[PDB]
Amino acid sequence: RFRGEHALRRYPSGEERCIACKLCEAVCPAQAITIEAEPRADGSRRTTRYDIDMTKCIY
Amino acid sequence: APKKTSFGSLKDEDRIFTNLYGRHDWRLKGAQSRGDWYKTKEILLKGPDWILGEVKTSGLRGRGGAGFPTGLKWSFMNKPSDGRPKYLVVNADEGEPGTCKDREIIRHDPHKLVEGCLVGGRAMGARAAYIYIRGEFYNEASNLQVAIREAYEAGLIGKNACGSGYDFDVFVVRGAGAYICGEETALIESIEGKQGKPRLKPPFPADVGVFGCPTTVANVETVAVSPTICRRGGAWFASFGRERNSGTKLFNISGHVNHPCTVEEEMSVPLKELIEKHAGGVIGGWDNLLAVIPGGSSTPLIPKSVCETVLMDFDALVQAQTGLGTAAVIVMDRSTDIVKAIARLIEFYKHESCGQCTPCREGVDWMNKVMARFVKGDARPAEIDSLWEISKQIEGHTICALGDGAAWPVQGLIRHFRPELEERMQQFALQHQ
Amino acid sequence: GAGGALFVHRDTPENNPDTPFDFTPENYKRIEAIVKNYPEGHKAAAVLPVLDLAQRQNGWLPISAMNKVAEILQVPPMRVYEVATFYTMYNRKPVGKYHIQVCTTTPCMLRNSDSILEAIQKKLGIKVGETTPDKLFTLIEVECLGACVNAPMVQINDNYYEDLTPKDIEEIIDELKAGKIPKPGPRSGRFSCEPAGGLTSLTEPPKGPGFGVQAGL
Amino acid sequence: FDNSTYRNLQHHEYSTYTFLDLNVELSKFRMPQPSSGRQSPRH
Amino acid sequence: SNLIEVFVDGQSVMVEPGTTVLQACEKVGMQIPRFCYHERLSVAGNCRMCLVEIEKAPKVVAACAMPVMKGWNILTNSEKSKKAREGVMEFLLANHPLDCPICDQGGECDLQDQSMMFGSDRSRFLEGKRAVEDKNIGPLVKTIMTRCIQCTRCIRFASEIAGVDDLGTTGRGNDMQVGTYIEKMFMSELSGNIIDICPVGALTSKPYAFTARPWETRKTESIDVMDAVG
Ligand SMILES: NC(=O)C1=CN([C@@H]2O[C@H](COP(=O)(O)OP(=O)(O)OC[C@H]3O[C@@H](n4cnc5c(N)ncnc54)[C@H](O)[C@@H]3O)[C@@H](O)[C@H]2O)C=CC1
Ligand SMILES: Cc1cc2nc3c(=O)[nH]c(=O)nc-3n(C[C@H](O)[C@H](O)[C@H](O)COP(=O)(O)O)c2cc1C
Ligand code: SF4
Ligand code: SF4
Ligand code: SF4
Ligand code: SF4
Ligand code: FES
Ligand code: FES
Ligand SMILES: [Mg+2]
Repeated sequence: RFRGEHALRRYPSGEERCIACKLCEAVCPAQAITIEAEPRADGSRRTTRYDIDMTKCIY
Repeated sequence: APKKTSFGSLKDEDRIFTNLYGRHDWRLKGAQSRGDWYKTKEILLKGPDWILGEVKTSGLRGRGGAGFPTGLKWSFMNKPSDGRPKYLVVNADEGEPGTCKDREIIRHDPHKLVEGCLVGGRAMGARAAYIYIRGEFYNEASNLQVAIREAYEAGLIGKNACGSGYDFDVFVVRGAGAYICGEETALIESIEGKQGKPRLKPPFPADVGVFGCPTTVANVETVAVSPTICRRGGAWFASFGRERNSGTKLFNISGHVNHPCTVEEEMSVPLKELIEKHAGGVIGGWDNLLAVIPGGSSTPLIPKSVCETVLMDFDALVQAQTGLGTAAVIVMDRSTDIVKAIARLIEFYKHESCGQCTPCREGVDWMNKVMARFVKGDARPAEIDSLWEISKQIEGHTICALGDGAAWPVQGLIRHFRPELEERMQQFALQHQ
Repeated sequence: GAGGALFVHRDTPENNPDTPFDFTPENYKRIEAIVKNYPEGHKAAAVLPVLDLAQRQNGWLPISAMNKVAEILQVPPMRVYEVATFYTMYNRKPVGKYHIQVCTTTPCMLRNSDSILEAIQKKLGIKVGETTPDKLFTLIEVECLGACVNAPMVQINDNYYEDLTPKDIEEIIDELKAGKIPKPGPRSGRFSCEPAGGLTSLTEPPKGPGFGVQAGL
Repeated sequence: FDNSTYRNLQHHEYSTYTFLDLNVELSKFRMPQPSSGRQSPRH
Repeated sequence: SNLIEVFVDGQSVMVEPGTTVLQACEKVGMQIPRFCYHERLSVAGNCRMCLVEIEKAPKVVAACAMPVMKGWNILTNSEKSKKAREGVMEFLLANHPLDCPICDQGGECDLQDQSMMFGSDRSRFLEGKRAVEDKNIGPLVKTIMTRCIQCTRCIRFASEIAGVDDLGTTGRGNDMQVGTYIEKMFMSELSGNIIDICPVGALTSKPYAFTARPWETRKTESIDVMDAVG
């Protein structure tokens, strides 16, 4: 259960799991997440910016 | 002696539909030989108030299934003119599984229907009658058209119908395969060239009906008996059956009987006497009876213990928690998969839902899937209660009564045959580990 | 089970707006008579018969037929599409010459309708959603057709064939494909909705005119 | 008077246009239809 | 006057004849749940979310289409009304897709909000859901019809407000779909408003897709300068 350095994960196929719902951005108590998204070239809903300020993050 | 306590043996002289089996000429001359179109001019000249009163005192209730008192319903249209034409719409959709009486009336006694249209339209002040017949009844529709052509040639209908100075037209309209178009508002929408989707009430058709004009929707059987009630007296009609359950009724006995048939009988006949006398009894004897759906698929079923003394009228069948409906008796003996039959009915309702409103459109398909899983035993007993609640969420919450009529058989099956469901569930459970 | 058919239209060489369809002049006279039945100012009320008339002339309902009906009755084509897709008697896909409908609802299910269905399937060699390669028979299941008293039964092109047995339906099928046309009705020596044997009611001759008329009228 | 025979045998020779032909024949007997005042609700 | 007296939860209200139960309820600040009713569209009565209990009446009535009678007492928060709302929301969510994270209607959904305020919190639906193919009606309106709840708001808007009769319903029962039945573009100078009237993500804005969430946005009230309508 240990909480340490953040990471973005993938599906087994190698496609990114993130779909830019921005739930993590809305729940972040420190406002440490910044997200920008747009339709990808194939139409997939994917982020273009995903930033985490680790000096704002309370882990 | 007055105040009869036994009902169910009426002789041929008191039967309204004297050509139910098509043994006599259904044409105009044959119908006149049977007493049709007799003193119609006098009945029209009596006036709409006299006809409405004669219908009222007859105690007649709607033969479409809901059993609404016909006199009040037809007097709802006794308002003065407001610039809009007034119309009579005769329901001939005949969509209930188990029901075949309207087809026999139309194909064998069409002049009774035409004269009923004329008399009812005069009573309501209607300008014309639209007969909405099922699209599958092509031969019946053409027979009705031939009868209407003969009535027009005769001068019975149309301008100066009979010789009373009243102009009345009778049109025939054919649907295209939709049971929901039996609903009065859905039927009205179907006539107007839209989808057969019911309207909300209010307004009632007596205020806003077909083409936005005052309209009354009546069953073919209800309309057909009107001239006989006017002629023979109406008080003669009330002499049959119990109080508030008066007259004669056409019954369709189908399913597990020796001789499935359409018959005419006194209203308050016991169910057992009806099945024994006319249908030849249950297949394999009365002890082989398992269940009966008394009034078509929309009515909850009853087991053999209830069928022993039940009377075949509205109030008695309400006391048995099933209702009279269309008086279509579907009989199932002990060799049938009753869960499968109820699932087939639910699948019928799933395929006949118009999909307009959320409770029907969703819950009926949900119950269909649940009953399909129940048939194989692929569920757990708790879901039974769940299914019950699902039906309770559909009943009373839809636009039209199709949701009610889809929930009712499920409720009847759960009420009377829960141990069968649990036995199937446990058999599937230990069969599949 | 499920619907199976689709409720969207995709263009196709055999079904597209340029597909040739038009009403025959006698069919135009029939359309005029149909339209005359309804009040002036309410012409959409004639979409149900006229569209059906098209299906009688053509055998099915292409998109061009729907467009023609909409143009004739001066209604939006979407309303005609809604009517065509709502009602199951309309064929938005070509069907065989003899369209066989088998009722499988509970009253007919009780009187061995599955035997009739499987007899038809094994006689024709096609399933419940297929047409014969010679395009003479299309078989489907339907809901209650209104003749439960005469179960089991099928409908073939505006005709009822009731009180069926597998031999009876096989005979009907093999007579139909020989170029003839079988007589409709029950195939059990009953020819009505009467009880199978005995005629328990209506045995007496019908009463004459004015038999029970009340006094004062 | 007889009951051994079936009298509804005319529907054995009905074609696909019988209903509409009957409607055309009946067209001459009908009263003039009422008018709503417009050609269509979209007018 | 011509006003008649009705009661909302026992409070007297004076309303003009022809006022519906919904308008009488909103005359005291009570907003009845709704999905298919729009005050600028014709009444539909199909969603059934607005069902409310009238005192001494066994049947609940559709508040969006039911004119108030004299002396009626509307019970907007009785057990019958709450149970009706829960059942209707259960039916609505039975076949709805689990699309909220990828749906642009995420924080702006009437379905979501009315599920949180009037529906239950669990699901007892143990079957498979239905799936509907998408329809292309142009570059402005993105269509994902699995999220459609068949309120027919778009159809009424097109037919009445826009004067375009291209939208409708095909099929019946559970497999009833809203569309054009043909590959047809829905071009109208007011075609984008169907995005706003649609309570769910079935109709969304294509240029706006995936770029923002409603809670991030700051709202500035301004005036349009693209014409002289202002
Ligand atoms: N014969 C058939 O093929 C079928 C028959 N049914 C039967 O239909 C029955 C339910 O039909 P519904 O029309 O929904 O019943 P309902 O109770 O709502 O009304 C039936 C008739 O009474 C009139 N009516 C009722 N209340 C009225 C009022 N307050 N003011 C004026 N008029 C009023 C209605 O206009 C209608 O014509 C079912 O019980 C079923 O047995 C159902 C399916 C098929
Ligand atoms: C789903 C549904 C289907 C119906 N189908 C029919 C039908 O086929 N024939 C019919 O007469 N009534 C049908 N009804 C009820 C009609 O409203 C009824 O015929 C009409 O009220 C006339 O009743 P009356 O005979 O009391 O005048 C149906 C009702 C519902 C809810
Ligand atoms: S935006 Fe955040 S919560 Fe949403 S999928 Fe991506 S990482 Fe998960
Ligand atoms: S209950 Fe079913 S058939 Fe009746 S209006 Fe609602 S969806 Fe249509
Ligand atoms: S429309 Fe609303 S409820 Fe449906 S998936 Fe989108 S956010 Fe969720
Ligand atoms: S697309 Fe939206 S507005 Fe149109 S019917 Fe579906 S849910 Fe209603
Ligand atoms: S159940 Fe087969 S005709 Fe009705
Ligand atoms: S808001 Fe009343 S039924 Fe939809
Ligand atoms: Mg939207």
